Amino acid sequence: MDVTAKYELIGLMAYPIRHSLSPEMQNKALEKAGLPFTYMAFEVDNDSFPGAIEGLKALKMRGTGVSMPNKQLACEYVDELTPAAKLVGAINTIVNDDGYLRGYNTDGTGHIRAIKESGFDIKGKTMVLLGAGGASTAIGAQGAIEGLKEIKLFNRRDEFFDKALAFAQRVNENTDCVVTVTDLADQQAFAEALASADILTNGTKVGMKPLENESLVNDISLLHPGLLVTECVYNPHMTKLLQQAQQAGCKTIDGYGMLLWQGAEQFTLWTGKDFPLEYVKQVMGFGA
Amino acid sequence: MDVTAKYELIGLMAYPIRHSLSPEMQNKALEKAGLPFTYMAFEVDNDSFPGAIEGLKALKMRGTGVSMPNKQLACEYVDELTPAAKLVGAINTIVNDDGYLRGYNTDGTGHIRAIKESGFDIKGKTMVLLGAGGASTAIGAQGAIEGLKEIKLFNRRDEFFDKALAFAQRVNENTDCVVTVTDLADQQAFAEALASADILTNGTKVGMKPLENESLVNDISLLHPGLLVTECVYNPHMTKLLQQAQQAGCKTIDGYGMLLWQGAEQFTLWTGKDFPLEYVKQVMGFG
Ligand SMILES: NC(=O)c1ccc[n+]([C@@H]2O[C@H](COP(=O)([O-])OP(=O)(O)OC[C@H]3O[C@@H](n4cnc5c(N)ncnc54)[C@H](O)[C@@H]3O)[C@@H](O)[C@H]2O)c1
Ligand SMILES: NC(=O)c1ccc[n+]([C@@H]2O[C@H](COP(=O)([O-])OP(=O)(O)OC[C@H]3O[C@@H](n4cnc5c(N)ncnc54)[C@H](O)[C@@H]3O)[C@@H](O)[C@H]2O)c1
Repeated sequence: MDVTAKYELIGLMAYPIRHSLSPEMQNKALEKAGLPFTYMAFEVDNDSFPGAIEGLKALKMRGTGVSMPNKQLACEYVDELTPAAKLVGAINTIVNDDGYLRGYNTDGTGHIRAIKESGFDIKGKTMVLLGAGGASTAIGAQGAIEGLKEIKLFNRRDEFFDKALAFAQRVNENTDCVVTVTDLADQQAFAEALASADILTNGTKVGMKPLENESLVNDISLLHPGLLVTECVYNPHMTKLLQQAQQAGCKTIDGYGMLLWQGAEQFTLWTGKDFPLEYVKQVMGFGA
Repeated sequence: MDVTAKYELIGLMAYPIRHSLSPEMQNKALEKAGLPFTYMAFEVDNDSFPGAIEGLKALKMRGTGVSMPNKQLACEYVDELTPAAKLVGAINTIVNDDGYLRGYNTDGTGHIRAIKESGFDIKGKTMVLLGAGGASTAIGAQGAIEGLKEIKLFNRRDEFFDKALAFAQRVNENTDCVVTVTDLADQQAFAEALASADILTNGTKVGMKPLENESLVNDISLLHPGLLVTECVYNPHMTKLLQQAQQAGCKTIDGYGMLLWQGAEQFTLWTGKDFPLEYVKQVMGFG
């Protein structure tokens, strides 16, 4: 890349982040399209976040990605939030449209976009959502807003159970999608849920390093063919869940899929251009 | 350049700016040394400057360059200024050291460096400074600090005249150099100086488009060989001042040399490294 006075800046505000891959990925996509943008990472926490936004505006940055621990706080500094973001209550993308700041959660749109790109239609379907954190909430919010008939959220009795309930409330009160929350301990309600589910989505940490050798699904007999299973965990690339999904004839979507489309969604929001997904997938070494 | 999450930001706050060459020049130099920094220009004016400084600190930028029209205002937003910066009253460089901002004016140090680099010792010498703008003021303050004998400043009857007056006072009260503000209209008193001068420095817009074929020097007469003629205008690389210069046999220092050294200084202030000046010169075609 050759940066000149013409280039505008796109940030990523989080902490820690100096070891983030996003900058390399977006800058590779940007250079490929020969666009006058540069994507950079800045160490920002809740204390400096306010001033960083003030910077975003004064310096006229095109926008910035947002990650831990500013995801929720960020909602307070934009001028407008999308419906899905309002349900999630957290954003990972900000777009500065000439001083007017728009907040987005591309984790939700990217996951669903990955689904649709596979030829799958979520309209009127049923999803078994594992989790209630940022990934799950974002997936579910977007999913509801895109047509899901019902979401059967399952979450253990931890610090996320109450968030689940509220999420269920917000979604039910502002969408035509019906959301229910069930304790992941009620193994009976789970099996039946999965049997009636068109999509099984894992938004939990389960399956991710170092606790890779584990899956929230007891036995492969719980899954059925035709069923679509999506994994948020992309580390390992092949979780246990995804491994079982194959041993059941289930179609699937891995973590890299959500990652690339999540990044593609931001790319388009900032440049208005399509994402060179294939190229980026290849250059970042995700194909193997 | 391959920007990653490890690169730190170095900006340029000014407006207009999207057509500046500092970015490429600084980014060519940085990539040349494989340094984890990226120089970027931001369209910022007096109104956005306060917010821009908040970003500089909050985003933890390594620093930023400052140009029109934020040079003067920038002094009010730093924690510490250099003696020259205080005399000049404006800065073009800001360095952020873990939250503390230091202001510098490399225009002066840069122009003086170019002088010294040609084998000239400004100490105890007389200079005829044309203009009182950002350039002239920077060169003068720095030149004074570095031993200049006296500064005979010449500026027309515009708003800068008063600026010249105020500038003369500041220097004459904090340096051993003696400055005098003379009306560029007194064509007579201009000879009395240009005659007994060691160096003639132009920091006015004359010489630069749309004032190309113009010069504050009526006849080659007033100028002879050996005389040092420094030109700040670099737009028309060969200003009418140079024509008369490289025709009267007076060694000169074009705006390219000043530009390169003023940039070298900022580079080093930010990265702590030596500026690949020769490399940049060639790549930027300044050669
Ligand atoms: N592919 C992508 O682009 C992408 C994007 C975002 C997050 N992720 C991944 O998704 C996962 C979730 O991230 P998050 O931000 O939503 O996390 P979070 O901490 O906000 O949520 C963790 C969730 O998982 C559940 N959970 C964790 N351990 C559990 C266990 N042992 N048993 C039952 N439930 C458990 C919790 O109840 C909670 O709802 C992470 O592995 C993350 O790396 C991937
Ligand atoms: N070498 C470098 O890196 C460098 C740095 C800064 C400025 N410059 C150049 O130097 C010039 C001056 O820049 P500045 O920032 O000092 O400008 P400024 O606006 O601050 O000052 C303009 C000066 O020129 C004088 N002037 C303008 N028209 C005049 C005229 N017709 N007759 C007599 N005097 C006249 C004014 O009195 C004033 O003192 C510009 O052309 C600029 O491109 C070069």
